[PDB]
Amino acid sequence: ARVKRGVIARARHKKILKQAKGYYGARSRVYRVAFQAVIKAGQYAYRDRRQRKRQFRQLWIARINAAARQNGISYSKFINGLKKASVEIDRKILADIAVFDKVAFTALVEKAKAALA
Amino acid sequence: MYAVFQSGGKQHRVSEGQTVRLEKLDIATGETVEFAEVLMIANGEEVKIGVPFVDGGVIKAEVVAHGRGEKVKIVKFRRRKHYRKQQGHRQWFTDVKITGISA
Amino acid sequence: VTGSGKKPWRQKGTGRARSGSIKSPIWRSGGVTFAARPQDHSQKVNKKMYRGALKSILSELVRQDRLIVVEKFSVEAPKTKLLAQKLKDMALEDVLIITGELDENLFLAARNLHKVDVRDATGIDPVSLIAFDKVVMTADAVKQVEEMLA
Amino acid sequence: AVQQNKPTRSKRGMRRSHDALTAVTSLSVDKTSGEKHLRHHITADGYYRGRKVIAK
Amino acid sequence: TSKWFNIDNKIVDHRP
Amino acid sequence: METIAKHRHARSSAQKVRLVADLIRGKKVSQALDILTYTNKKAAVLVKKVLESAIANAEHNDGADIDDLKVTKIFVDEGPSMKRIMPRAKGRADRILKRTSHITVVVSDR
Amino acid sequence: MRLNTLSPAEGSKKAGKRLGRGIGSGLGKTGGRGHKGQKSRSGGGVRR
Amino acid sequence: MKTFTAKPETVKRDWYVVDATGKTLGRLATELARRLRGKHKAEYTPHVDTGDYIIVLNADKVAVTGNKRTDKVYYHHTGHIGGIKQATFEEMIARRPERVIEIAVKGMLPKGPLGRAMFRKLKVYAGNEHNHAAQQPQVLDI
RNA sequence: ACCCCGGCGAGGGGAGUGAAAAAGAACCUGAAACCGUGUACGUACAAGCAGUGGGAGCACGCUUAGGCGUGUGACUGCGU
RNA sequence: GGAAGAUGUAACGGGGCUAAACCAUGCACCGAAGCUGCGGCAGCGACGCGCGUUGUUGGGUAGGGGAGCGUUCUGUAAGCCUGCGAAGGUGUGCUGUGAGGCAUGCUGGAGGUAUCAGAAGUGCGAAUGCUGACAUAAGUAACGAUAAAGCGGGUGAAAAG
Ligand SMILES: N[C@@H](Cc1c[nH]c2ccccc12)C(=O)O
Ligand SMILES: [Mg+2]
Ligand SMILES: [Mg+2]
Ligand SMILES: [Mg+2]
Ligand SMILES: [Mg+2]
Ligand SMILES: [Mg+2]
Ligand SMILES: [Mg+2]
Ligand SMILES: [Mg+2]
Ligand SMILES: [Mg+2]
Ligand SMILES: [Mg+2]
Ligand SMILES: [Mg+2]
Ligand SMILES: [Mg+2]
Ligand SMILES: [Mg+2]
Ligand SMILES: [Mg+2]
Ligand SMILES: [Mg+2]
Ligand SMILES: [Mg+2]
Ligand SMILES: [Mg+2]
Ligand SMILES: [Mg+2]
Ligand SMILES: [Mg+2]
Ligand SMILES: [Mg+2]
Ligand SMILES: [Mg+2]
Ligand SMILES: [Mg+2]
Ligand SMILES: [Mg+2]
Ligand SMILES: [Mg+2]
Ligand SMILES: [Mg+2]
Ligand SMILES: [Mg+2]
Ligand SMILES: [Mg+2]
Ligand SMILES: [Mg+2]
Ligand SMILES: [Mg+2]
Ligand SMILES: [Mg+2]
Ligand SMILES: [Mg+2]
Ligand SMILES: [Mg+2]
Ligand SMILES: [Mg+2]
Ligand SMILES: [Mg+2]
Ligand SMILES: [Mg+2]
Ligand SMILES: [Mg+2]
Ligand SMILES: [Mg+2]
Ligand SMILES: [Mg+2]
Ligand SMILES: [Mg+2]
Repeated sequence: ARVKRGVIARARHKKILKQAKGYYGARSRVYRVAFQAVIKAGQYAYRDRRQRKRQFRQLWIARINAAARQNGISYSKFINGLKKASVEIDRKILADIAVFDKVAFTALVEKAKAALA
Repeated sequence: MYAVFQSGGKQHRVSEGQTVRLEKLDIATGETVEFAEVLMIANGEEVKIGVPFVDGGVIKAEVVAHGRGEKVKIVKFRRRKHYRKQQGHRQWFTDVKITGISA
Repeated sequence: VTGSGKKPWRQKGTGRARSGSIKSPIWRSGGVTFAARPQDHSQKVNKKMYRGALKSILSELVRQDRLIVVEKFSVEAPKTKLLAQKLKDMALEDVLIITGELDENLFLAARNLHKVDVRDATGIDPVSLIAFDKVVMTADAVKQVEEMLA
Repeated sequence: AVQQNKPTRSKRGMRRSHDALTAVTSLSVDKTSGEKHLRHHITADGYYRGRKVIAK
Repeated sequence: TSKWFNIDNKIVDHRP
Repeated sequence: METIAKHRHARSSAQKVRLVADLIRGKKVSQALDILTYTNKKAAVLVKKVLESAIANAEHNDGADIDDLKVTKIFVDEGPSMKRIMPRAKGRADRILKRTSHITVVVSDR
Repeated sequence: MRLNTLSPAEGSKKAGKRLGRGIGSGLGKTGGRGHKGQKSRSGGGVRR
Repeated sequence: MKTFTAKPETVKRDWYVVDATGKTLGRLATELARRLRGKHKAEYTPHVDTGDYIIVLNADKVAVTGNKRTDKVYYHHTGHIGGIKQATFEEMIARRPERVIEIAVKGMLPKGPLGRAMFRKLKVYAGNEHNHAAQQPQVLDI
């Protein structure tokens, strides 16, 4: 029996364009270019999940370095002192304390200095 | 007053009466959960930090929601090598109510 | 397809993709690639397999009580009203009748009902035996069905 | 010569941004007939500077 | 048909 | 109240009549009559006919007043195009799209 | 037991190969034929 | 919880002033780059300008070590063909030295609108007088 | 039908028929490319497969007055 | 030192460095999709009753094997949904590992179809693929002999013709 592909092809193309909504020009209008754009978007989403973890760790590390250098110690000596004082506290959380509650971060600084000493 | 603890492979900084995203815990949807490992408590110019855990510092929580997160689409694509791959994923979570931080 | 074997244009130079026939399946109004031919769709069934299938059908019919056996089954006049009233008295609606002797009276009576079918024992077949809900027997029909299934 | 790629609708709007018409700034009114006309042109009925320049 | 500078010989066969 | 006048299959090019429409969009009606009277385009003549059709249309069928009428929406859509053949050099032929357009004006008082 | 309750035996109804129907079916593009040569040509191959 | 980001309208930008008499050009430029980028503030974000405004005084009295006073050659190109131009360190200290400081700091800074904004925050003065006393700039010790 | 603009036009708007004229003869439905108008946001010191991760601001809906959702996307890491 | 190249420095990636270079020793730290932690899925094997315990595996082209989604038609079906609105078209929300599925707003005005089976003209982005429609260059080239026109009056809604 003969099958016509109109409904199914329409549904597939509409799905791909709806994923491709928001792109510039033919990447959101033309189906071929939109399909090439969506696949690259998925690849970028994968690779940028991994890079999101990397970049957020880097940002926290820079903030800890800045706060510790205001407090009078380098980042590396601060971490070495923290590990000698045997705390398993996250760099994300230390960055949060460094932004919001300065006094607790200072307290961690003299604890790190005491563990180094 | 706030406190940082560790659960689900993360560490979270919470306060009194707080709604908190943990991952799925093997517990009922309406029951109170006891957290014993607490990294640090800060209460406004008096702080108690553990090495690595605070002695006597514990957390009262209330599991209020179980759920599945937002769907993300994993796309793998080797170009000119005729390889295409699609998969979906939703991650489980618990919403909890941090109701007590007792040192 | 009605057409000609003339090449639509020369092989090289014109800048178009090459073609050799107006009837190519790529082309619009061209032929079908693997066009169907009139074929036979019947299948060979072994006699023992068919008989064993019939035995399984009648056995599960007896098991689930869709099989009703009467000693005699006939009508006096070819009246579909009389036939439908008799099956209403028996409380049966979608019925396969099989009879020992082909009675033209009840056959013409049952010709017009599309939920009631009538058959001879040599004419029974698996698709109707499964399709019709209540299937009824005459005793002579039971005897000849039993002997022909052996 | 000829294009290597199709230009865009954005490019088309870029090029056509300088192609729009400029209307007349303001008309002039006859001091006698009160009819609007071009500046330094006669009126449709045949007036200019409030004086009959042509017949009919 | 075909373009004259493709049917031609001096400029089509430029590198023989 | 909105009053609509359309000229369908207008024998002109959509781009040119859009140039004239963009000239006269948003202005008050009598002013738009002055621009359309003194703009030197066949497009201007066509859309002037359409605009006076709109004004008399509102005057007869709605009874709104000419002094407060305003052309609030003008837009041209492309109409169907008539296809022709233009014979060129060396046997080749080109296709001429004798483009039309649909001109629309919406006049209103408020 | 009706006409819509009769199922075949398990493994009696293996589905046939459909060559050249997308990436995911595993038989797309070349359709199990490789790259060029008489084996991949239409009607190709050698005699017995 | 989400990681904090500095808000570009709520970030506080202070005014620091630095005397450049006898300081090493490269190490001064690194320190100024850290301050302009905001790497010294605990509320650092890489995508928001969070640094400080810096005034540099006596840019003509920077010191370089070795033969750099005469051997360090600055090259640039005018865009026209054959238009390469050289200028050594001593002749641009003779001509206009705020460009020496600015070229150093612009080389240390990131590239793009944000790096251009941080360079805009940088102020360099050749003499020992600045017009920005109205901002109460406080002295920084390098 | 009739009325009105319009060249005693083309075309349109009213009226009326009709369940429907968003069935008016270019006539069932009416997709996409393509072309427009209106609104929200962004854009005139800014360099590249135009996305993706982060994210300011703006606008609109909000129903624990809490943040959420949608639209946009300054700036930024990676990205032929 | 020997040591010279052709668009532009241009033989640290740049800035710049007399260490921010090199050698020797040490303690730190950053650093990958590696490893660990937490959670989820699937395959394979052992251990007791399709289930549970445990270990391990899961980049992939050509290719081999396994399991599925969807479309048209036939039976189930003179059944079921449907003018209190079908197919189709356009949005939104939810759900699955995916092909997908379900609900509903608007348009639409008459068909559609569960389940389990059966047959294939069963899934398209590519073939300088075929056919139709619509863009691009672009309101650009050109308006087809350089024998040539100007004015007055008429018609008409409008006259260089
Ligand atoms: N060059 C000439 C002569 C020509 C006609 N057809 C050709 C084909 C090939 C080469 C030259 C020609 C022209 O174009 O009229
Ligand atoms: Mg059919
Ligand atoms: Mg669109
Ligand atoms: Mg990692
Ligand atoms: Mg045919
Ligand atoms: Mg036989
Ligand atoms: Mg000819
Ligand atoms: Mg393969
Ligand atoms: Mg081969
Ligand atoms: Mg080969
Ligand atoms: Mg090939
Ligand atoms: Mg062959
Ligand atoms: Mg020279
Ligand atoms: Mg960079
Ligand atoms: Mg008419
Ligand atoms: Mg229609
Ligand atoms: Mg109909
Ligand atoms: Mg449309
Ligand atoms: Mg600007
Ligand atoms: Mg500049
Ligand atoms: Mg550019
Ligand atoms: Mg890049
Ligand atoms: Mg040179
Ligand atoms: Mg380490
Ligand atoms: Mg791993
Ligand atoms: Mg694999
Ligand atoms: Mg059917
Ligand atoms: Mg159908
Ligand atoms: Mg096919
Ligand atoms: Mg196609
Ligand atoms: Mg392909
Ligand atoms: Mg064309
Ligand atoms: Mg012109
Ligand atoms: Mg051009
Ligand atoms: Mg030109
Ligand atoms: Mg010309
Ligand atoms: Mg001529
Ligand atoms: Mg004349
Ligand atoms: Mg003439």
